[PDB]
Amino acid sequence: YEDKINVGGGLSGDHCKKFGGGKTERARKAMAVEDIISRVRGGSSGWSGG
Amino acid sequence: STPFDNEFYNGLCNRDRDGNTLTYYRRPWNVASLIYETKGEKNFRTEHY
Repeated sequence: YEDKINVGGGLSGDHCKKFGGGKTERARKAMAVEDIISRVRGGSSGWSGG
Repeated sequence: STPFDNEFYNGLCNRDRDGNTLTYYRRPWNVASLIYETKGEKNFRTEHY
């Protein structure tokens, strides 16, 4: 403002923020157990055993 | 090995008429009986993780 005495003044501020976050987690587990046992009382020592 | 005599026999021969081929074996008096069971088998297994 000025009146004919002058007084001067001026201000201008600017602020800005930019935040970011990201997370990723992946798990994969597999377990398999297979057992096959055959008891044969056929009567063959070697050939029956095979 | 054997801790006792396994050849001596008491009296009348006890026949052991069995086996793959045609042959006659003896069974000693020290042994009660000797069978010829020709059993045979196998086993298998698998594990994974």
